[PDB]
Amino acid sequence: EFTYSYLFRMISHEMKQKADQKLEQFDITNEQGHTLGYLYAHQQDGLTQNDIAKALQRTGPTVSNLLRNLERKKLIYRYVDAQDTRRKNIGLTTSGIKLVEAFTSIFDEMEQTLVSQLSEEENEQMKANLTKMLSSLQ
Amino acid sequence: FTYSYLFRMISHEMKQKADQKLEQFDITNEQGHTLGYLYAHQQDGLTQNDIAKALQRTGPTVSNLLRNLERKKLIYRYVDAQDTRRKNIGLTTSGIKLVEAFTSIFDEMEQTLVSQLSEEENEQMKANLTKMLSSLQ
Repeated sequence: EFTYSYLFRMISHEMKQKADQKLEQFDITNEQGHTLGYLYAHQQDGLTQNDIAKALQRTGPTVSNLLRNLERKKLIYRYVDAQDTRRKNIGLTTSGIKLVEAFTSIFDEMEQTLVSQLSEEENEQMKANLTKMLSSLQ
Repeated sequence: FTYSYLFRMISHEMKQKADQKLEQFDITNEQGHTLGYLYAHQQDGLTQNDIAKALQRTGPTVSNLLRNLERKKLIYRYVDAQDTRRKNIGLTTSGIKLVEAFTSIFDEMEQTLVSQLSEEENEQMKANLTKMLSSLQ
């Protein structure tokens, strides 16, 4: 009960739960919310289908379907850099951007309720330790 | 670097490593954690509702999970004598041996985590972590 195994699986369960409840209104799933967000935030980088797979820690076929779903809703688009052409870069369409800007608040609200329990430099030290722990599990 | 990322991700690495190694026992990650709680907190008696609160999986679901484990003969269920409304859960010897068999997966993991923070930092961390879990609930 005081185990990190317990702690961690619950702090994320409770988190997944609250996000799904809210995203029901956008017709997107937890994973897709996170995918769109990643595309919104770190998009200009040129990330491909593999890059999202790495970022989501999801099996190629999983993430392949996920992207294929969003593309069906035309919320993302495939684009290719001019000289580098066997790469296929993923980007947000104008509707996807509107969507991200609408739920994004869900996450930010949550993030805040989290960081608001610890002190100013108590959050810096905490994040440093999670990154270290998450690194241990690699 | 966002918490949500980290908490999501950490949990992910954990379910995945668990799921791989538990495949050989014909149980799921959730059932694994349940048997653990029963095994762990067993000198005391654990109720169907305590399991429900523990996961905290939906009402029908927990009864459904339990019925499976009991069909697997890993647990017995019976109805408290004082209070007709809660029912009690108990590990079978089969169940006890099974947990003892798989616990090594979860421990090896739980350990390499405490490993990462110096013993003073660990206590501090379980405290902050509990504080955070309190808010989301």
